[PDB]
Amino acid sequence: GVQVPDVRGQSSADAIATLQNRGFKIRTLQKPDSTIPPDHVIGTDPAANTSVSAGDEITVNVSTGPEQREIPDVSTLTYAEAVKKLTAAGFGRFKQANSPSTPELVGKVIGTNPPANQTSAITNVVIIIVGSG
Repeated sequence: GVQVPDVRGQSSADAIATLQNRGFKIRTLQKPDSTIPPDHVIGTDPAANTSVSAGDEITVNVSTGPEQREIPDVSTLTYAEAVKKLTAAGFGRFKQANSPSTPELVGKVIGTNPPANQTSAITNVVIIIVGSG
């Protein structure tokens, strides 16, 4: 068998060249990772140092950086509802802000920071802006 080289950390291009030089076929998967930078390799399947048949396909897990999610719209909800919905989307760190609104939005969410539909790391604090006035 041919040993799968350990390409964790290598750029996707460099890792793929290394694997190709050993005769492997390649498929890539793009996955979040908290410690390998974007476009660098997390690991392979089959894993580094495994012995496999010459020419076998190796799956190369390529980092897209830390996990990110799209911020859901939570406008006109209560703060409590907004926290539940943001939590369901993967976020967990929240702060409240006040900003002037029309009477019927007073006490309701008028937006977030980062704003709705923006992609954000799930480690980021999401400010939930509530109408005041």
